Amino acid sequence: PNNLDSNVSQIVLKKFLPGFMSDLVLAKTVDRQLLAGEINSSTGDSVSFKRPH
Amino acid sequence: PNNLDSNVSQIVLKKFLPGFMSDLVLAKTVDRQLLAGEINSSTGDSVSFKRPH
Repeated sequence: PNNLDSNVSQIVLKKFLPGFMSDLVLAKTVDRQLLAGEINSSTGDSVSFKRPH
Repeated sequence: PNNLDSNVSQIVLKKFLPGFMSDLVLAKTVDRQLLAGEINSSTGDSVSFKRPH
């Protein structure tokens, strides 16, 4: 008839479980290089590229 | 006929023109040294000088 429950604490470990996460195909497969750093504070709202002849 | 104007962009150079300006002659000539440093935290918001007898 030993009652030891007050000798110990109730721990919550410092660890997290994995979440649900979307796949992100479209972001990783469209071209990201052309548009990088091209809109800035000299440019204004938008910006344009040249169609080939 | 050629049409070239989507090749180029409408640029605003980084430079400013001159503005107009105005002269400050009253400030220079009124009395300066007599009221200098006189209104401070020990004084509250006003101070006084003596009329002659």
